[PDB]
Amino acid sequence: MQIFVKTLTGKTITLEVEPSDTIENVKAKIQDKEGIPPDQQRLIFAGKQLEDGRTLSDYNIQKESTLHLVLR
Repeated sequence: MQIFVKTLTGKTITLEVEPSDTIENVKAKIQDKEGIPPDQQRLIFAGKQLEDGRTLSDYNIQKESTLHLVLR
């Protein structure tokens, strides 16, 4: 049910979610941690690109795998 996210800051952040983890759902959860618009933010899972708020359970998300985002 948990989900792991890695930041270039090395700060470990944990979200309370279900495996459906819908990005509109996860993003909004992240909006609270830090301001990030879902319609503007996209994530990646095991090389797979997560969408605008598609469901993660459908993505067969695991025990809270770590998703990492990079732009450099």
